[PDB]
Amino acid sequence: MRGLSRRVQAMKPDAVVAVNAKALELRRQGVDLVALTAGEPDFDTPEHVKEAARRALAQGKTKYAPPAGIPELREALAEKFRRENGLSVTPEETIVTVGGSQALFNLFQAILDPGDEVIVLSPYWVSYPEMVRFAGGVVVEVETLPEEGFVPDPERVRRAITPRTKALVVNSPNNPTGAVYPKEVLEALARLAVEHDFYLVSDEIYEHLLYEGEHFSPGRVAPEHTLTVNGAAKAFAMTGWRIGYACGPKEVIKAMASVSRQSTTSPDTIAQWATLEALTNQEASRAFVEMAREAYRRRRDLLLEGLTALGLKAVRPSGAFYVLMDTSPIAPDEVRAAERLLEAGVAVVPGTDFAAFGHVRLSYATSEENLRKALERFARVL
Amino acid sequence: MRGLSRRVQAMKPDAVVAVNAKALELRRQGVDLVALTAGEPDFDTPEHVKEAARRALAQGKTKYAPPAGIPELREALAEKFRRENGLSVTPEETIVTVGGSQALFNLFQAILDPGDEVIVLSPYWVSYPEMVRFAGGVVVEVETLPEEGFVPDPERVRRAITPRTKALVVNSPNNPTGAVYPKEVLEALARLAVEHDFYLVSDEIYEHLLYEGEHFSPGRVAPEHTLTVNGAAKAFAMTGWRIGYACGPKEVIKAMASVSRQSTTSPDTIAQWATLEALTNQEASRAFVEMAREAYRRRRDLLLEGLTALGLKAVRPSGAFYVLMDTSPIAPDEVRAAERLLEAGVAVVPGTDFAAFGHVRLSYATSEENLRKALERFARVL
Ligand SMILES: Cc1ncc(COP(=O)(O)O)c(CN[C@@H](Cc2c[nH]c3ccccc23)C(=O)O)c1O
Ligand SMILES: Cc1ncc(COP(=O)(O)O)c(CN[C@@H](Cc2c[nH]c3ccccc23)C(=O)O)c1O
Repeated sequence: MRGLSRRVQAMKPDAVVAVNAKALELRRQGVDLVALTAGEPDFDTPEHVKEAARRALAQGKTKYAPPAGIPELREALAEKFRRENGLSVTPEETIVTVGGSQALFNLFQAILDPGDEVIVLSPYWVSYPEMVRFAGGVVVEVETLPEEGFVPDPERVRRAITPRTKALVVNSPNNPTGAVYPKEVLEALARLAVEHDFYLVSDEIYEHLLYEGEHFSPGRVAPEHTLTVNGAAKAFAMTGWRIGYACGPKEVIKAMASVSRQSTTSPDTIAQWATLEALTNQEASRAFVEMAREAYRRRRDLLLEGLTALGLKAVRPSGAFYVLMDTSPIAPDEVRAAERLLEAGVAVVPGTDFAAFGHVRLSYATSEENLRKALERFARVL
Repeated sequence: MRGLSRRVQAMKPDAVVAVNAKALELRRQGVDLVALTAGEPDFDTPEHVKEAARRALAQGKTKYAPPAGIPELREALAEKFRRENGLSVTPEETIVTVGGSQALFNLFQAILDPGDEVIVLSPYWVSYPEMVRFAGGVVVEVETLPEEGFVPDPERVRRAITPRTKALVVNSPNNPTGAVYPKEVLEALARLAVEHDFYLVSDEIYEHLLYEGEHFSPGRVAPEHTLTVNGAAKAFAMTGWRIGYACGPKEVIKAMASVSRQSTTSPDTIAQWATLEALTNQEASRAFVEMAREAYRRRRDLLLEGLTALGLKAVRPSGAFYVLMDTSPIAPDEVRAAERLLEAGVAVVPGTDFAAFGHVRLSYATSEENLRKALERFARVL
């Protein structure tokens, strides 16, 4: 006959793509609002990366690359993972995907079989459930109270494990909470993964925007269970470039590569080479990051002081560039609250799809002047 | 527990990807062969496309693009479809995927539900079945005789339709045969699609590398059923860039866009703006194609002459850059035949996965002095 699939019909739109369009036609019509929806860093990607891309175009590095990505990058990848993380992977247990998304997607398609349960920790990033389910998974979620600073309690994460449980998904530095879990909790969870025998999917990516704490990887602890997902996007201001990467069990990272070969065929060649440089040129990249962090950090202190001065309540993030604000007095729920704020010319993303009810996700990853302006517009609404 | 899925385990490796690696350690050890495994044009991509890319880097066009691709490209896309094809789509009924592969993938994930049958005509391009099945489809295949020069006979394609039947997939100018189906057969096939009610998936792509015939699109005929898939790769020597596109029913084109948002998030920004230029700068592109065409046409004739002279049998392609050679006198089957040829230092791809048994796929998309040598090496094998 004709008609769409159950899976596609069944899937929810987007918390953030929504607020974006509904800016532009408010913003497209005179009304200038301030937009704190941001997932991307205001900074432009580094000149040596841009450079390297140019070098590739020139050399004619424009043909089909391997499904798992170019050797040079995989090789350089297995190295960042050791140097920076203590993971001890070889280039065969490394893969470069079309962004950290394609990694998370191709992962769940390789493990997840229908009815398999994936434990997920709320407040959580919008897409985990969508993609768990798209594969035929079953989201089994565990809350993380704000009083206990949004860091998982091992004991209860334990009492969510069932014989159908196939994966646990931990993300530190946290989006949308900004929390950064201590070593011995990643230690703890990594252990339940080994104990009950199921993968542990760690979405590291925000590792470098770390203001206060120490970033621990569980793949140091449970290497034959852990799947460590990272990407170029957030650290190197390379979101539009579309490059992410991962490492773990040789076998699953080839199930992944074969989905990749039939879905995208292989990431855009130019960008691979461009990434190779951000990775191999320590000294240059070491500085961009260094500049970006302290940068976001001052905005992080700006938002929070003005926010707290205003009366609004929020959890001081230690990493990433998000802040879940308590819309409690600005409205009675997080949706009418959201509109009230769009009315004060400031686009926020409702905590609804993150299971962060009665909260809205602020983003200081934009300008110093938008946090000053957005904080002024909040001020009047109150 | 732990282990891979029944979908990933179940998939077969790659016919072409195999021959490639197995060159390189034969190649990568003294032995130079002649590799007619080629899917890519030996020409490098046009300089105005390269420059447009540079122009984007410069302009800092490096942030997240929308899931369906940038507006400018969508609008420019909808035009190429009208102008060059007669399909009257609006940019909303247009989408830019991460290659023609991702389009074909995201498509079947949007229509195809488990047990749904997809008619596919053999000889056929390796990946169609692979990805019909990955989604939960059921390949139902129809043979096309070489005596009838590999063009489908609508009547028998008719008697393969069952109430399970959800899509038909035609690709002219054909994948490994090189055939280009007549106006009234695409007309015929497009008709059944409407009559019996089921989508028609047209994999046009090779439209521009046509030597003798006229490229007809069925979306002219059955616009509410057809899903027209094309891409930058083959025409503009842009394989490595990773960019493809499609058009059709506004509904399945955003079911598609919705998968895209969670699989790739969106194609590589730089390559979008690079493509926009190839699409809008007519005069420049109009010439590269013109050059490439006649180029491939001559190699197409060199190969055919020398092959015909040598005694070997083959079907005179009218489009694309493949030729399905009859390994009949080179060995008793198409796989031992394949090896006897790697012996004479010439890598071919066995017709086995294309359901082109007793045939082997040569590809004149390489040099005029590779056809010369490869033809020489065939000669010696006798
Ligand atoms: C925790 C997390 N994991 C992965 C990704 C995607 O990484 P990839 O390497 O695939 O690109 C993210 C990404 N992004 C944002 C999205 C977002 C928020 N506001 C936006 C405005 C415009 C465009 C995109 C926006 C997010 O965190 O919501 C994250 O965070
Ligand atoms: C008929 C047809 N449709 C789609 C594609 C894929 O196009 P996309 O825009 O996704 O890149 C193919 C093209 N080419 C090849 C497959 C092939 C050979 N060697 C390759 C290396 C890398 C990627 C793809 C390769 C083929 O016929 O062998 C086809 O043909």
